[PDB]
Amino acid sequence: KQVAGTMKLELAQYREVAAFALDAATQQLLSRGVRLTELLKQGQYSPMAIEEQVAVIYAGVRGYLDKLEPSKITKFENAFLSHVISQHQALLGKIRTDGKISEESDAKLKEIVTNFLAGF
Amino acid sequence: KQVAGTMKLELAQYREVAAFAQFGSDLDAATQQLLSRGVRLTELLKQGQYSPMAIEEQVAVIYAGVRGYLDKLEPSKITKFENAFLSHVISQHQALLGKIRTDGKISEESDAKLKEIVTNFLAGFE
Amino acid sequence: ATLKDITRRLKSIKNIQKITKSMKMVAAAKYARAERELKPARVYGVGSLALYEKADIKTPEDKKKHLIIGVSSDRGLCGAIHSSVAKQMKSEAANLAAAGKEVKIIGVGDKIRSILHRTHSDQFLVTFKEVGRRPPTFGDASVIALELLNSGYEFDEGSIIFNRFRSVISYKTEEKPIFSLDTISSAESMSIYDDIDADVLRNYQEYSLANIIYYSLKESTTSEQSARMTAMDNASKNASEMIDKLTLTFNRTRQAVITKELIEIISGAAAL
Amino acid sequence: VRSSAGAVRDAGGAFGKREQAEEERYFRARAKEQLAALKKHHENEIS
Amino acid sequence: VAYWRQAGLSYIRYSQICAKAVRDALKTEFKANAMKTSGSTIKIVKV
Amino acid sequence: DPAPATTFAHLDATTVLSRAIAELGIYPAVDPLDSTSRIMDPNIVGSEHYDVARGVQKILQDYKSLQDIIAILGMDELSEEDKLTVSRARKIQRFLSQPFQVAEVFTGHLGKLVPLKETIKGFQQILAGEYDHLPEQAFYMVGPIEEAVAKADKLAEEH
Amino acid sequence: DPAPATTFAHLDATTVLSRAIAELGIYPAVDPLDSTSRIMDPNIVGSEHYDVARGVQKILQDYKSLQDIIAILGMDELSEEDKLTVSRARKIQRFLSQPFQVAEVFTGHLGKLVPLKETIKGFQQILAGEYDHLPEQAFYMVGPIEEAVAKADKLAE
Amino acid sequence: DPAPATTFAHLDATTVLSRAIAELGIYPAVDPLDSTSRIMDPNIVGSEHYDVARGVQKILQDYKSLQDIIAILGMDELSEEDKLTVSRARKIQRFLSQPFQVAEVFTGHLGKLVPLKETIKGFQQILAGEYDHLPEQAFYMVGPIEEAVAKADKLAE
Amino acid sequence: QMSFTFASPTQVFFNSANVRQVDVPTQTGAFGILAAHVPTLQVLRPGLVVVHAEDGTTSKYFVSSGSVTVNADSSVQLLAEEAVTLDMLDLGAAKANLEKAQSELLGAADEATRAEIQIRIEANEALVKALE
Repeated sequence: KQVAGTMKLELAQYREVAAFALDAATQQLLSRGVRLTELLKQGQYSPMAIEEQVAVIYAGVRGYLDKLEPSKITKFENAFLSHVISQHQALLGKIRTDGKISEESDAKLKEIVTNFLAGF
Repeated sequence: KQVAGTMKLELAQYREVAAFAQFGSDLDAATQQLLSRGVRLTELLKQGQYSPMAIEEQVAVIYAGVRGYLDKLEPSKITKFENAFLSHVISQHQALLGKIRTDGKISEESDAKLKEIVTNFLAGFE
Repeated sequence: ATLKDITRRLKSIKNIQKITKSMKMVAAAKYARAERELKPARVYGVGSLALYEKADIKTPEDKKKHLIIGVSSDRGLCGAIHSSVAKQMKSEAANLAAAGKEVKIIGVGDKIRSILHRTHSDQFLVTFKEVGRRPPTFGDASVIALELLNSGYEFDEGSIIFNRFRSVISYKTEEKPIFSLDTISSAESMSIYDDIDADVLRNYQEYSLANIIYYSLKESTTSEQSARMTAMDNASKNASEMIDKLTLTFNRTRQAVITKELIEIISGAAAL
Repeated sequence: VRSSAGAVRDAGGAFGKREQAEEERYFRARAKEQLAALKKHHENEIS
Repeated sequence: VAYWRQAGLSYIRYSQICAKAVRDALKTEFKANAMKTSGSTIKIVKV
Repeated sequence: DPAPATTFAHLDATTVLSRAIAELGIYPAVDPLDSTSRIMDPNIVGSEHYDVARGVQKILQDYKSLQDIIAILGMDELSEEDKLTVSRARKIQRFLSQPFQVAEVFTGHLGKLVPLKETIKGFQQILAGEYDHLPEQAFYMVGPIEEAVAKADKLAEEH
Repeated sequence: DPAPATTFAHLDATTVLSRAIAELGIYPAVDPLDSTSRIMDPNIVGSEHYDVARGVQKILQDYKSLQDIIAILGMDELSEEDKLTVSRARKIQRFLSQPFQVAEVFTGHLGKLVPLKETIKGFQQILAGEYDHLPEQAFYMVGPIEEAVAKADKLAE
Repeated sequence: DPAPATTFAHLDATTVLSRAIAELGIYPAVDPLDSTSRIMDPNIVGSEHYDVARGVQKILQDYKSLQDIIAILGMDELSEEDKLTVSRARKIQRFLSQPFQVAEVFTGHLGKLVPLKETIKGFQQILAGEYDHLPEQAFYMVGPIEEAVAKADKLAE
Repeated sequence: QMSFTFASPTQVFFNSANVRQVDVPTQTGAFGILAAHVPTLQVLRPGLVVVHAEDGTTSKYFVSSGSVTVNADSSVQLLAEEAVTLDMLDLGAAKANLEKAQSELLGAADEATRAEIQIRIEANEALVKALE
């Protein structure tokens, strides 16, 4: 609920100014919209746990992926999970059990994403 | 008949160049005049509700409209002119209206009287 | 599609055709005015160029600093005007930088800037917009020349690319060399001209720069308006063909819908 | 069969979305400019 | 070297000033036509 | 359709909610040009209310007429007066949106009840030009006009 | 229609032949966007085959989206990325055309078979932009892509 | 629609009165170009009649095309082999109008029943250019061509 | 013989004409051009041009600025920036402008501003002198 709300607003704004393709503000708006769009894609018969979806969508919507190219986003997505699914099982268990991104959980998520982005 | 023939002709001319209305400027003088006259005439044909008009009133208003005596007024003001002007003739000049009504036509003397009335009222409106 | 899809599409295309006809008429009026104004400007600019073709000047072969100016406009819908101008501009810039030069670019009109903002994005000395809304004057050329001289990129050679207006249907892209006083002074031909210090000559160079900019502006606006008229004519013609096809489809669909509803009623009536 | 005003955006084809975006980008820019001016006026009128 | 060139100006500005000084002293009717075919409308975008 | 078409004749007031306006996010999606009322006469509501309503409807219809041109030219090529019509029309389009007390779950905002005089004042001012400097988004989902001013102030401060 | 619409649910692979495409001269007139298949799965065809097929479909869909504007406003009111998309999409449309042996009598051409690897490689090359200097009519009715290159060279003469 | 689609199968000709021509004061307001006939065939109406009709149709189409140029680029833009066609087409339009015997209370003239040979000769002469020196209004609402000559004499003298 | 060409940006007076004498005011002191004047290229100054037609007929146009090029083959290109015949000008207006410019002169925010202002004085003085 916390994360998808901001994602919904960002895609709603993006869809208005999408039919074309200047200024920094709207250029970054389009960038964020496209990043989220390529984030939402998925494969077949590989549903993701809700906490993993939250992690991916959080990384995408907190302006982290805005540096990456869009054609590469899928890579990140996949890779990111295969990292978090092994090293940071504890954080995902925390998010599932407590069912919210607490302040400490948010700070962790922040440091994990910041570290992973540079190392990739 | 006399006034409506000209009104209908001018409106027909205006309907085939109404597309340019948004542009308007950056076009010849003839189409400028057509647009102006058409807008004035359409603002003339506007009417209230449950406020019909006797034929003499209608002919007076359309006669004022179609002879250019409103080409100076701004369109937003026409619906006011039409109003105030009408009251004027309906109060000060009843003999001319009665002449037009009973006679049924606009005699040359009545045409001159309408010319003078329209010019005198328009000569001081604001 | 269904009948409502076809109806909405047909209405939209009819509106588009109306708008393109009106835009053709406006463009034609502006073209007539711009051609009328172009005659005197044609003679004036040709006279201002007179000198450089009367006393032939060969640009120095030991300098690297060059300027490319590209006259166009802000308005679109004018066909291959901005495209041709920017294409030749990048051709010249590539040739110069391959021969070893330090090229800059001045863009009179957004569309040139936009076409060249992906490549050559850093060579923009300065770009001007607000072109095309009203016919260009000598004020605009003076402003462009003034903001060129003030921006202290003392160039060693120049070129201006504009769309010379040939006929109502055709235009050509030109390149007119612009020289700096460093070249005019160091020319044997200029030895003859009398009372030619390096200050009157500098003022003359500034004025000739303004003159060539003005000439290019007038030619470019004339050709742009002609091209917009032609483009709007073609767009209206295409909208008319599409309207004909869609009207045929709409009639077929309307008849089919009538028949379908009627057959449904008949089947229900006979199935009691 | 006729045509009516505001039909290009009723179809919702390609011209409809193109027009919607052409409008939205322009008014986003103008909103940004007006917001900057509003902030400047705020600061200049604080005193 | 004119005085204005000692101030670092350029002959284009000199011509602008002289044009203003000559176009402001026309018969009142001529000023309406003189407003046309004069006066820039161009903008400059800082790069 | 025969059912709604027939139902139209049995009602005094109608408020034709429109999907083309709900897609834009204007909620309630009441179509201002396809809605009518019987009492909507100058002798029942008043001349100020009637004139404000008719001005709003006229400006929206003019906006619809302009949208066809903007699809070919672009906003950059409109007469500096037409851009004013478009700006007023968009401000009025947004200002008709309102947050309900029952739609808290969706929008998350808070419900507002706007007294009639405040609505008339808001639209009369928006038409008169007393707000042609505030951005459009300031008017989106707010009660009276002063709330739009406050929202614009907040937008500018966090600019 | 009820008959084809009902048949669609009884098939693994479809191949919607289209009259619009056949009027352009493309043959077989297969509509690349209506045609589908159950085995178009990266776990069955591969990752190069799947990626190439999806890239071709994406570019063709972008071209279809542009077509309505291209038809009226003309191909001049297009950004450079859009012009590149139009050119690539037309090259791909022509390249999907092939000369069958059973049509040797119709047209006098020579029938061609195109092994799967050659098809995938040719479309990879067209997609990457390796052949943006060729004329689009160099792909019209050819076997593998190298035949398209030979055709372009002959066109140069 | 099935009604006109079925009636048009039987028609052996067509006349198209147009509001756009009664405006010009031409009467009968028969659209010269939209009117059609099955027997407009050199084997039926004769080679001379067919050639005159085809020439008149071609010149009227030429004038229709030129009218766009006049409306846009202005009358000056014409050549001298096009201003001549404009003049000839205007004269032909005037000559195609006629005064009816049943409309003498609408035109003030006296109705004419022009035989066929008179019509063919009149239009042959106008097309040939034999009457390029006359004024256009000398052809308006007259019977045979000789009436146009007499009208020119009466209005010029 | 001369190939005169006197053309404002907006309107053109003489095109490839053949005149007799042309008295023009340039930055380096006014002077006159005849059939075979030595080639020059000067920059005009706010003055007036007197053209003597192929005979003894003379016409005066007030020029605000421009450039005069005298080429080897007796072709004169005299391009002004605002050449208006004298009859189109006003007298007292020039004096009013001159006096207002002088008044602003003392308000010299800096050197360049004064240069601008008393360029305006220069032009107005030329105007009054032409009309006086």
